[PDB]
Amino acid sequence: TKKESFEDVLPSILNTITTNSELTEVPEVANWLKKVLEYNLAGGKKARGLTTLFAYEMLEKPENITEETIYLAKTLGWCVEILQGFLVMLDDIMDGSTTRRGVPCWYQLPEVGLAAVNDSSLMFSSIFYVLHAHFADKKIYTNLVELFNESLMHTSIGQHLDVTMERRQKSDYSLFTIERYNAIVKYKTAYYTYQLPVCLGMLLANISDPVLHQKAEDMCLEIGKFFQIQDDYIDCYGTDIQEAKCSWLAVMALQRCSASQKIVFTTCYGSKEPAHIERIKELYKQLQLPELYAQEETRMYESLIKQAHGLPSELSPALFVRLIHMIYK
Amino acid sequence: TKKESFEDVLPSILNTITTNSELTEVPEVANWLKKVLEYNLAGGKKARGLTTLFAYEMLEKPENITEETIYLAKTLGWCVEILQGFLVMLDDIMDGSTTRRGVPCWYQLPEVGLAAVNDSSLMFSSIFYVLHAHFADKKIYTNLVELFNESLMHTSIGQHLDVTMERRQKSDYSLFTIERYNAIVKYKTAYYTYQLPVCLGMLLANISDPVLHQKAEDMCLEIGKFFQIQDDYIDCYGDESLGTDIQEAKCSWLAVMALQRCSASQKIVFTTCYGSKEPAHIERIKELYKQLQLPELYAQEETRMYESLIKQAHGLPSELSPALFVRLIHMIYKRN
Repeated sequence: TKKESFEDVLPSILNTITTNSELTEVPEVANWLKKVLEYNLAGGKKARGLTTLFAYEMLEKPENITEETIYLAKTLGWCVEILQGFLVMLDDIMDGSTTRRGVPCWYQLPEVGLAAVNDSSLMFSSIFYVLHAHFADKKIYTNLVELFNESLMHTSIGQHLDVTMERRQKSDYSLFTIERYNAIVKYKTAYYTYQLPVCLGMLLANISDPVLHQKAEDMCLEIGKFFQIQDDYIDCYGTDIQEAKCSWLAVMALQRCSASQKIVFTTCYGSKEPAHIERIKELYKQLQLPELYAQEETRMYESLIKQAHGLPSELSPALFVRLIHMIYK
Repeated sequence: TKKESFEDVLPSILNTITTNSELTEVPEVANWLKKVLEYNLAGGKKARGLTTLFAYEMLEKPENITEETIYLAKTLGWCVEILQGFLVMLDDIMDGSTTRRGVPCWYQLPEVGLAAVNDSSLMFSSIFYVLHAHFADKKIYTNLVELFNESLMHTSIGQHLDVTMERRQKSDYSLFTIERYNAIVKYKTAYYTYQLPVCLGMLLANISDPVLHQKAEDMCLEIGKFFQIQDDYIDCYGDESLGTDIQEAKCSWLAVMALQRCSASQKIVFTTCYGSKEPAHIERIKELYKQLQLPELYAQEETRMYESLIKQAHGLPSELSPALFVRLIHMIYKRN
């Protein structure tokens, strides 16, 4: 039901974007941009956007939830989805990707090409037109604008930490530390899937107390951690191993390795040979990482719920409970 | 000694990028940012910075020019060079370029590669860390941000017109039109070379009347339009000791003007040799420009345009400093 409710305000958004702007004197660009947005949003799960809606729907008082304020939540939600299109659009560029949701990447198309980097710039800036339309005069405006600039930085830091990981020398695993794994989930994943939508929700519902934003933050990051650890683990039991990714399993494995075992790791990780993969999966078993996951998942879940249940009523422990439950199973 | 005055404050700016923000927790990424800044800002004229500074110094009532505001201004200058270095680093990538300001382009480096797109985004985002540092508590702030965001739009429209004009049908120059040359320069150059640095000075010196804002906007584009026609001329008839327009198949003022003046036969001669590596071909074109009398035209139009501007400058109200604008038009009239 809600995913159709969300896709319904899109068309309007792309008209808001092709208007209150200098684009009236350059209608050609306006139509080239529209095409970038519709393509680079099209398809996919719409989750980060929905989560932005869902958050508001739960933190605002229902007497205060109106016809209009649902439209704004769908908007902010949409701003976040543009932010994603922006990121995935340059994950491809940097990661040599060739397709995405069936169709080829936006940069693979012949008429587009490496132009794309400029198309990236255009999408992002669009966020700030929409913000100006529906929020120029409101009191939260600055915060919204700040919060979106802030976002581009977090995800850039995270992008950097990821490319810097994939540079390396194949056989050097000195950055495969839980310290650095946590920073990768913090900066690239967590923020714009959980913090950003939540935080964006709070502000529509005029929740501003600093120490409430801090408690919401802490919660989202604990959460994304919990998300990632699952995702990583499910990948093993996917291709995480043969691509030499910094999974929770790579990191833990290296903590527990004897020096001999550490060599089996460096040698066989990052390889397509079934014999090699099998070796890593075996060494994982030896190291009792499955044993360790099942304990950690439980503790993390339990302490995450208990964190929600203790939260001020302003933050809808309800909200944060569901978020956690959604990732459970 | 204004350029030395400007370059002096770079270190303090870069420190402020690291410090107050999140980059405390990830030091690896703070240092990598310094490296992307120091390399992508290096060398150059430092021109837009200097204008931003100059425009402030000229606009403000001198009683209020403190040691602090001189800094504040330079800062906004540098946010502009940051915007520049960004744009160029992408304008290389998209236009398969290899070197710029004497050195290898950032993306052509060994370790970097196509990561440069990310490095770009980090670069741009630094502006907002600087803005928060020195202006968080000030009326204007909101406006500096908004403005710096528009800046990316305005520019990347500019970039789009240039990379979309020079990307399809190599023998087809039907888009080499004055109407479209001018759109290109308005958004990509005029904006961030004059329109911006001034609009930044105007803010720093609490000038607010939207009519006043307008007249400066117009002024700046007429200066930008002019600025760029010069560069386009010099890149063909430059003294080498003091350019690749013809080879890169640029929409230069000269090419646009050539194509108004061509016969059908002279048009067929243009499509043959424009955008050619050979010096055999680069000579046909410059000799054509000689037949179509573009040198004499330029020499006339340069004089007219100057005189037109100089007047428009004096016709500004004093609150916009005719002085300022008169000077910028001078700094450029006669170049090499």
